Amino acid sequence: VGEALEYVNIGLSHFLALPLAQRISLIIIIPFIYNIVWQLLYSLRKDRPPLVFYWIPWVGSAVVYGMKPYEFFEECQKKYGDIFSFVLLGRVMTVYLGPKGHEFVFNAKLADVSAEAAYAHLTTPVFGKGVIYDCPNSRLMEQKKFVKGALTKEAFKSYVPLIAEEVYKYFRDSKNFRLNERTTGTIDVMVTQPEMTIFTASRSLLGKEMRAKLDTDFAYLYSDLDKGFTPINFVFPNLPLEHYRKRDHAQKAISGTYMSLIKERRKNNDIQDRDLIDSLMKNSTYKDGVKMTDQEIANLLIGVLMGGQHTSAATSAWILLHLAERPDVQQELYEEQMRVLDGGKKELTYDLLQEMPLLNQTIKETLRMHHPLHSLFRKVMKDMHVPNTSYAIPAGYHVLVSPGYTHLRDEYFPNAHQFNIHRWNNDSASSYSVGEEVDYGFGAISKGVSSPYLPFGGGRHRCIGEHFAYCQLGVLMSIFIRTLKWHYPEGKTVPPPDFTSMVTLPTGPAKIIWEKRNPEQKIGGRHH
Ligand code: HEM
Ligand SMILES: O=c1c2cc(F)ccc2nc(-n2cncn2)n1-c1ccc(Cl)cc1Cl
Repeated sequence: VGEALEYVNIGLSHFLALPLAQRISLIIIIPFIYNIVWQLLYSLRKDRPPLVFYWIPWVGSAVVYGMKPYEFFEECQKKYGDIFSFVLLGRVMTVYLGPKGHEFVFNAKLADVSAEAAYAHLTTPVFGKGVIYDCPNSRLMEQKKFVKGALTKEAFKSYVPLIAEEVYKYFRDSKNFRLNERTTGTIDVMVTQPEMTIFTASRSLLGKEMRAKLDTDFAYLYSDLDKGFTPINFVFPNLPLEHYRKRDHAQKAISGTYMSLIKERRKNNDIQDRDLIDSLMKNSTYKDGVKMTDQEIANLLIGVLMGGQHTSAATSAWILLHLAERPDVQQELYEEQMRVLDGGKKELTYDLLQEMPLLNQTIKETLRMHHPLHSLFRKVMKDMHVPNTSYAIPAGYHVLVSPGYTHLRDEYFPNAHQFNIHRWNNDSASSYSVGEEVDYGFGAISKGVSSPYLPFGGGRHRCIGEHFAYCQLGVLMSIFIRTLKWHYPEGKTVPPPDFTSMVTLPTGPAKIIWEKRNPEQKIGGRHH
């Protein structure tokens, strides 16, 4: 054998003397083969959930996942059931589909999984520091407690006329509408809905100063910060290219603006309750006694607005697109508007919004068929055992939960692919805890997360903007419905979703034709 141990040696030297043709050829075929072999070996573990097969190492199933994630999920579900892992741009994602999925990931022990470990690389470049996913979970919990303290029923009662004012101003002044000079037109909902979202959100959460700056060049900074919030930040987070530093410019620029306004409200004492900025100023002292720096506060503002911008605008687009081919639902929604607002002689209020169940059902149903975030991740911190199986999810893996996939399942939603607001009759609540509650720092929320309809997640990371979004979407749709009818151009229909972005947007252009319900109606106020 010693004459073979000489030969491993010899053979080794001859490898180092291959032409660079075969050397490069080998540095690609050696890893390709080991990859394929490791998988076959992997499939013989019985404490591991089935791993989706793939050819290209590191990249894994990222193509099909990234492009059509629900269909990926469905085919995986058919060959392996509800638990399966797949590889994604260097990471291993264990997907648990269905309500026990929600349970296993949303109700995971703090010690078992990390949300900030998963998200901070995407969000921190964008929002700034010391906030959201750039702090310990405990801090997050109190930050949510803060924000949510400006998301009160009385807050909502002041925001509603402000939001309405913005919609009306938008109809009057935007080149997309100009209702005072045109009775009909075509809009890209993907153009209109983002401006409407930022305008209304800005004016209400950030106040009238901050809204006004959007009428200037300053608005482009929101657009710059916007582009840095993209999945590419997951694999290539900081690359010395130009989109990355207009991003960082904007983060600095916008944050500075808030601090400018923050500090000068304190150097006066223009501290009321008008907006979230007032609120966070009066209310951002942690339980251990620390106060949020002005910088942190501002970064928390950026985060809050960013999160409500994309989800809400997408939902707003989808509502318009689904209704554009359902003049019966527009008709139904309009009658409810007339009955609740007494033919329009009542002014819209947060209270009156709550008495529009069909309106809220449309929001509800849209959020069902078009959940904004098709995937939520965690990273596993301790080996997790999955009941009732032999599976251990080893630390360093990622768990992926996808309530939006469950939303589109016939098992839990009869005719799941049919837009039907009436599947929610006598049931228009944004959401409700259907049993016992629990509190993590920002208020009592559902303890069980087994509801097959989970648009806002659950557990410690559960959303806190649900009521803001229904408020915004409510006022928005109330006014669209009372002002306009709208339909598709010839042979157009509901676009299919673009899953590749951070949010599941419709595939643009998604155009609708509007026409005034009342051609001779003039929106008041003044423009130049
Ligand atoms: C249609 C609108 C929205 C939908 C469908 C939605 C959905 C969600 C979901 C699924 C989560 C949980 C994320 C996870 O567990 O990994 C979440 C979290 C959160 N959302 Fe929303 N959201 C919406 C709007 C908003 C708005 C308007 C705001 C703020 C004004 C907001 C702020 C937040 C915050 C602060 C969290 C906490 C995240 C954490 O603790 O990790 N969201 N949202
Ligand atoms: O970062 C994320 C986020 C990151 C992901 F990788 C996936 C989904 C996400 N979903 C949300 N949102 C949930 N509601 C609104 N946005 N946020 C997020 C969470 C909290 C805040 Cl303040 C802002 C954002 Cl964008």
